[PDB]
Amino acid sequence: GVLNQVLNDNIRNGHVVNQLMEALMQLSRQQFPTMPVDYKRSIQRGILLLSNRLGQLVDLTRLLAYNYETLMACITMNMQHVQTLTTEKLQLTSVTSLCMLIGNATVIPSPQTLFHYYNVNVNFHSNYNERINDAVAIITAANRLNLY
Amino acid sequence: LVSTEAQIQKMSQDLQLEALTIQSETQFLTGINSQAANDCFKTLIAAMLS
Amino acid sequence: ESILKKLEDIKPEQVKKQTKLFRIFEPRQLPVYRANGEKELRNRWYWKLKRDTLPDGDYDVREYFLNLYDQVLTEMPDYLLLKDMAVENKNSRDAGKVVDSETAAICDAIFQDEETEGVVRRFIAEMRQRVQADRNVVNYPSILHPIDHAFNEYFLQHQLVEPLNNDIIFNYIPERIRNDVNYILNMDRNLPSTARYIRPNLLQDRLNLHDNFESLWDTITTSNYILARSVVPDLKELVSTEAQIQKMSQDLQLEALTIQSETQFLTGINSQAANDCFKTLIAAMLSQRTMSLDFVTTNYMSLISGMWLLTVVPNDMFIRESLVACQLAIINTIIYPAFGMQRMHYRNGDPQTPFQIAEQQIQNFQVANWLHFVNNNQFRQVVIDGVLNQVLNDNIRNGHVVNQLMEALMQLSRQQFPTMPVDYKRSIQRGILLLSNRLGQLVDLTRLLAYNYETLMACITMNMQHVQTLTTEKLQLTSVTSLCMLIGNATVIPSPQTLFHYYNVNVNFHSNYNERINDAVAIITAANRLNLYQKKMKSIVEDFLKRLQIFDISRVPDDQMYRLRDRLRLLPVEIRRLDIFNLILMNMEQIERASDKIAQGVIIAYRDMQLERDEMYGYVNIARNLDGFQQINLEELMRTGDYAQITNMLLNNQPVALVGALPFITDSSVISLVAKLDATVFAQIVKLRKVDTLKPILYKINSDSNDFYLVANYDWVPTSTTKVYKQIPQQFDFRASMHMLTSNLTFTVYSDLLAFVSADTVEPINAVAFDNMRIMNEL
Amino acid sequence: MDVLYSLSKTLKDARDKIVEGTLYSNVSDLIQQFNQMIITMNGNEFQTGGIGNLPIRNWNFDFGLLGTTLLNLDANYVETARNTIDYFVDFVDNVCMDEMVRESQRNGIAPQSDSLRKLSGIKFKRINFDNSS
Repeated sequence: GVLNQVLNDNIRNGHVVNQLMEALMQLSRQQFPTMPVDYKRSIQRGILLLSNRLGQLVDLTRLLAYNYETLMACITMNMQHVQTLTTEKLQLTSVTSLCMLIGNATVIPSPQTLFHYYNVNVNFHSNYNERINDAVAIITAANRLNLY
Repeated sequence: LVSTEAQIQKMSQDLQLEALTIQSETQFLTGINSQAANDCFKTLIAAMLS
Repeated sequence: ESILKKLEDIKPEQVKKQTKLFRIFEPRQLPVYRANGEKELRNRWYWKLKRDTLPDGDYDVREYFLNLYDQVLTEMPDYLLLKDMAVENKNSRDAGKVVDSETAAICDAIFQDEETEGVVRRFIAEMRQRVQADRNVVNYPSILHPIDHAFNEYFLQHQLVEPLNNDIIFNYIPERIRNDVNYILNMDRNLPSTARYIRPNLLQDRLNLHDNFESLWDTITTSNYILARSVVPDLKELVSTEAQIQKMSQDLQLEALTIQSETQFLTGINSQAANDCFKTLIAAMLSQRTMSLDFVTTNYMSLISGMWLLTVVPNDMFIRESLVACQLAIINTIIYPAFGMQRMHYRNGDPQTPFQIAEQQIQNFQVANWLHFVNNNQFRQVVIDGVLNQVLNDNIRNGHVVNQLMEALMQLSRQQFPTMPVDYKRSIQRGILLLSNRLGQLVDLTRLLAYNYETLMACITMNMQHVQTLTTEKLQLTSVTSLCMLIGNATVIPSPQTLFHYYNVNVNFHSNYNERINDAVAIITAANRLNLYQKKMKSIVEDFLKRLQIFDISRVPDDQMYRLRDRLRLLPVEIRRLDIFNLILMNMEQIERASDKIAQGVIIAYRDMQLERDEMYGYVNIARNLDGFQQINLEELMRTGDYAQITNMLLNNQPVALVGALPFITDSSVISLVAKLDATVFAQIVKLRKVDTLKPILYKINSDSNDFYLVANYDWVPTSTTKVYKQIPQQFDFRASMHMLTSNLTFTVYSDLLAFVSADTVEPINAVAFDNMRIMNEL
Repeated sequence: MDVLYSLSKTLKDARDKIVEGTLYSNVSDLIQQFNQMIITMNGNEFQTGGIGNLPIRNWNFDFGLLGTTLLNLDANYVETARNTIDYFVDFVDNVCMDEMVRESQRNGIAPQSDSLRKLSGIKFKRINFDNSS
């Protein structure tokens, strides 16, 4: 009964990273016709820096997807996708840090962490509904009592 | 996580930034650390969840 | 330099010698019991693990067997002489010898024991060694467990030593050094037929580190470059720098009151720079390290020297940007102004080099032909004597390209320079004159460079891979000018001792590389076949890189190490290591079942089952097999942590067999068996949901039990509801355990074959090149 | 068939374009294709069979590459290229003859000679170039 925003199965198993690797491996073999050769070498070597971490990136994608699914199991209100007024600013340097520094240590939410997250979500949802009920009851009583 | 010093040295050696004429030589590898990686992980999963 | 110290400190290979027979088992005396449990007066000898230290848990057992594989690989010798292990057998009729001293101890213990049969004593009296001196063979009696015999026999029959003689020592020298007429080799010893040696493992790079391991390849190429620099000979009898500067000044007609480009022509002309240029060129070509060109565009002499350098050295040896800059300076300073062409507007990142565009655009045949040669001058990839090598063009080797370059330069000198002031043409002509006054010296220098390059290339054992490196070696064009201006007529070629040292260092590095590859591959393959899924293999690759001795593992990220792991995982295991692991895989189940610290499992049945009769236990609740019982894998249960099935089975009294390396309590009390304590040790599983604490009871009921009268006085066969999945020890049959180990009676093993070769050189004045002419021919 | 045609086409182009005095830029791509053919065929042993009165012929390829050093092709370059081209043309003609004299009722479109069957392997696909006939 809860709406959920779920990922493509290729993200969940991390297989699509291979395709990414494939693509950027091709970019490492490209000529860059008119590009100066030293800058071209630097770009291709950065592309290879990301490419050679294929296993680490597959592991990272699987870990991220698993953590997302496990924590999303604890969400009780519909996950409505709306473009918000303000955003969370994500530095691409932090993305580079995550890509280049992730190892092979699996970290999953603790069962107590999952229970606490679910409890907080349930408490917020229940309070939301109860306060809606209180507001609606008082408004309806005021209208039916002719409190203009 | 992978040692920040080792990965930073690897990236510097591969990119050869000092040999280029990039106006931002130091800024290239700034922000590459374990704290940034943890922040990225948290930000991505939290943004997708919320 | 520390890099040179690290690369030259690598010893060939630590030779392993066996001092005692590898043993996992030993005989041990145990009291035996009758079918009714009464102790017999006679004891019995049984095979028991020498070091019974097997752990709890199947995964831990597989880890133990990986560690045992490492131990066996450590103990496996390169060669073995059994007379070293031979000791006196005091009970031998002929006063013979046996191997090892452990066998002698077993023989003494068996012979002195009063319970030993007389036939066994007769057999011990017949145990002696047989020497066949004609065949250089000796056989020794040894007492070994079948697994121990298998391991020791494999060691004996798979030694690494081969016969050594003068022909082998001579052929150890590279074929090209022997074919060279400039070196005379000699020996003063006849190696005996009993001489031995161990071949280096010169397999080519199985990891292809030249492909996609750019940092590791940069380190390897830097080490090779430093070693090549160390071995490149020093130029002798160079033209005096002062006299050459005086002559250049006279030729240039320097004027005090005028600012002239020709002054800069004298910049950086000294013998140190010439020697540095010679070393840099030869070492960079040998190690295939990319070079970087450093020059000042205002020095036109640097540009002419660069013309010579680009003529002789293939242009892929230089980083593209530096080569492009040098070529553009040459085109826009010498060629186009000479021919009156508009200055080339060359774009950074152009697919074509400046010389290619100039070749398309220049109408003069000599200049255009030299440009075409420089454009298309490449190395040739040739496998010589089994090693990939980068071979120079034969015209470079004989020095005719110098003549082609001089034709181009003379054509340039004859041009009018229509759009330039006459003094500009004068400066270009003066630089060309400086270069062309030493035409014969330049031919000699080109031939000397090529000869030294190929002679030192004959000493390389690993494939010369032409791939641009991460970092470059800086080559100052003023040093090239110094080499061109100061080279004399003295021929310098690598010393035979220098060649042998270079070849030995290369062989040592190659052999260490291959041996460490073999070790890492064996460990990785064994771990995969032993199903060690919790083992992170970064440590193995880290040790591999550390033992290569030229990388700083602190600078190597984990991703690169795991890529190395993936590449190593695809390589086949070395034959000896693979067969040793096959033996261990075949016999690990038996070795584990021989342990007294762990049991293979526990059957929880809920019916009375009679205790088994075994002479070394009396009555014992042992299960030989798990037949007719549902099996719960304890390793899977511990990994997943889901105890629903085991909890339901234990609560419902459903017969089951918990399978996995388990510790057990040995209980000799008959009253404990009657009280059924063995069935009371499984409720903690339900209570705590843990099985690492499980410790089933193993009853050992015999006359040594305090309450054994109950067995004796009631014609009662003990029964239990729980059984311990365990094996009984194998009896020690002395006659069956005797094996004649055969080895060579004696031989001597030699390490450095080239120590037996004394080599000298012909007079350098008469040293010839591949074309049979002298390397240097100027007066 | 495509590989055999490409061999013949490369040989014809070499005969027509590798001539004394010609600019190397007139043959650069042709020389590259010819050297690719040399590399691909080197180390391979071929046999053209003895069906009918055709002699059994064995072919070994151990040729060096054609040079890339001359601005204009001279007589020596043309002579070396002629030697290599003559051997290759003899091989190709013998292969064509061995294929022409064979037929099959089951798969008549597929190669019948063993040489052409070997040339249909993937390792020879590199030889394949312009198919304009």
